[PDB]
Amino acid sequence: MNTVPFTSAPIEVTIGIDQYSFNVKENQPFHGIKDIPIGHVHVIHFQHADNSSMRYGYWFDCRMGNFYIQYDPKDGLYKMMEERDGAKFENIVHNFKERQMMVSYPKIDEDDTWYNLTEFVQMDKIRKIVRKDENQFSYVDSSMTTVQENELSDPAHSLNYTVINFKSREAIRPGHEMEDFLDKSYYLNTVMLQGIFKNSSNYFGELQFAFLNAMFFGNYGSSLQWHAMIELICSSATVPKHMLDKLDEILYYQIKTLPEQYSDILLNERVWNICLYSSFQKNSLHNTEKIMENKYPELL
Amino acid sequence: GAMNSSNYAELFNNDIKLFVDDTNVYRVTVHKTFEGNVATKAINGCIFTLNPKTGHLFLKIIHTSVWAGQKRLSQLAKWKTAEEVSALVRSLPKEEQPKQIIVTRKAMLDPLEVHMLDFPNIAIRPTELRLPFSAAMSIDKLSDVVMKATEPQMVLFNIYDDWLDRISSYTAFSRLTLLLRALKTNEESAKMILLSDPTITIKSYHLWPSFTDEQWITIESQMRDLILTEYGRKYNV
Ligand SMILES: O=C(O)/C=C/c1ccc(N2CCCC2=O)cc1
Repeated sequence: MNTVPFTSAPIEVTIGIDQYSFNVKENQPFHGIKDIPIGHVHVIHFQHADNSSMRYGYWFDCRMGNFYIQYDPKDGLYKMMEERDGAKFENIVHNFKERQMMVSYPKIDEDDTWYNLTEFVQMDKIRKIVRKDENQFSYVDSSMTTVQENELSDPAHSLNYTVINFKSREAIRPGHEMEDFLDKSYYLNTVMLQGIFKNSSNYFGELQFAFLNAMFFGNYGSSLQWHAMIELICSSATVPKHMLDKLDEILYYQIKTLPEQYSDILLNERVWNICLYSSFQKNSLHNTEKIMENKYPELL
Repeated sequence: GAMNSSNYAELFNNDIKLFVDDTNVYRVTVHKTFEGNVATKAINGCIFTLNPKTGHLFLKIIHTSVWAGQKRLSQLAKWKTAEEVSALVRSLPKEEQPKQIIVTRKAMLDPLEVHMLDFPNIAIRPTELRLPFSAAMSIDKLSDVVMKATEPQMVLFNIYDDWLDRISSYTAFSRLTLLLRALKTNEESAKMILLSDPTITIKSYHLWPSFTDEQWITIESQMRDLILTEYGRKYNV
């Protein structure tokens, strides 16, 4: 188990760690988060009490380095940093732990939620979507735009998701216009899977990352990407059976974790009704259809 | 975007544009089978592609053999329409290619957009005009060439005959639409009006009769009266 210490908490803030969130008041003995499960990526995120504008946060993997948080009063945010002095870091963490000044990552033994949401998500792939090569962790916030959003404006601060566009020459073979528009299998299997992603695990990783950025930051371009990647699969008549079964599991856990009160803003009615009831794969997502119909029957 | 009565004069500016109407591409008769089921029999159709400024009509005749062994024909017909319009554009010299293509039915937007991805500068637009181009098969010379066709064929016409020698394209289009609306609403009476007078004939190289300016005024009034008469018959007014 690993630890993200905090130098201090100078401003009141709601702190998220993966799907958990807790409040720290403007000066308390708060010195970080311990018992973080090794083996997964994690996200530590922030919403300031006095300015809910900008949710922001950091994707990281404790196996890649020793990371801590320190408030910057000039830029007005909690910043992640790497500590290269390993003996310094271990002594700092030991003291805060001996002082019970860290909150515990509050994982229930039975609870596989975080694994089920991040099964295919890798730090290396996150760092290609979020380009800041001098850091081992990746900053994301509520307002960052995607490369596709920019094409339709600072490129260094963008989310470089893979562009999906159903009415593009990439999606449609000359001479197969009707075929490729009504059946996206070419675009899914040859262009995206064989061509760009190389395998379904990298596809699912980006799909999962997009969902998590939409949910944790309210990032609109991420929500668009998540729905695009779902619709691309559901609108293909030919999908490997293992991908369909895995997608059903992926979506089930995403819908199960979504806060009920954010459903109006995180779920696209058109995409979900098309995917569950009209698409080629309308009968292939039994777990996802069951939870959607019991939890969000209004959207359907 | 969409094309309506606000920007109506845009039709007659100097930006080349075409209307495309697909309503006569897939045509069928419905009949009973010997077992008492119902079956369709296709008949020859056409794509109606018109330059409203010049009157040039590119009539692609759709021969029934294009449907043989195909499924979902009403959907196929939209994509075949789009394929043929794309092929027409590619066949034209660059300086004759349209800058806009206006589809009379919104279901043609995606098929035409997908076929024209190679022409990102040609705008594909719907219209809020209700244009009576389905009645083109009430023009005898057009119906004749479609029904006689034994294979796919493109035939070129000028749907305004020689009218642009005497009137603007705005007025020619308004005359065409009134004529086609009348033929759509009551074909028999409209053809009665157009042909009643034997001393006014259709030139071999024309589609409509050789009316003088004064006779066109009379004809147009008679067509409006027909439309109005039919409106009153329909709604009991
Ligand atoms: O929002 C909540 O429900 C809890 C908030 C919370 C709980 C515990 C702490 N701790 C633990 C170590 C020192 C410290 O300050 C800080 C916030």
